[PDB]
Amino acid sequence: SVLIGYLSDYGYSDRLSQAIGRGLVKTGVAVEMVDLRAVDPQELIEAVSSARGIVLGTPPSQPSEAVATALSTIFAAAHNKQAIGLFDSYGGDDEPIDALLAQFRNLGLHTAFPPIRVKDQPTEAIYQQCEESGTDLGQWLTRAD
Repeated sequence: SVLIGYLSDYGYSDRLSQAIGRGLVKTGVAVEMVDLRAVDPQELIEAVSSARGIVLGTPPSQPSEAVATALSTIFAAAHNKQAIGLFDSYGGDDEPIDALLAQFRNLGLHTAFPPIRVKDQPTEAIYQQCEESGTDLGQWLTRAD
């Protein structure tokens, strides 16, 4: 399955993450959504290790205690047999896509789709790209089985 993690009400995370999620479920992949601001670390761990793919919205530079712990827990559990889909949440002071991408590739992950770079208010175009990215990731998984 694919785990989609993001911050509730941070930038356009809910909306971009939902658009990617919509693309993903249409292909028949089971999507597991998690709110980094409040999810339980213990389950997050199991959720990540069994995930065939991980989709993460960019988290702000100075993340809080819960989300830094959540973030660290994903990195700690992510491994080399899975894909990473990154999308810019367009929040306030958030971590650059490139930085996260480096971390994941070093753990041995490949990209689930091209990073979704949003540098302005997400338009319908951007949401279509999120949906298409979810669809593509889904079909890539539906075929690798």
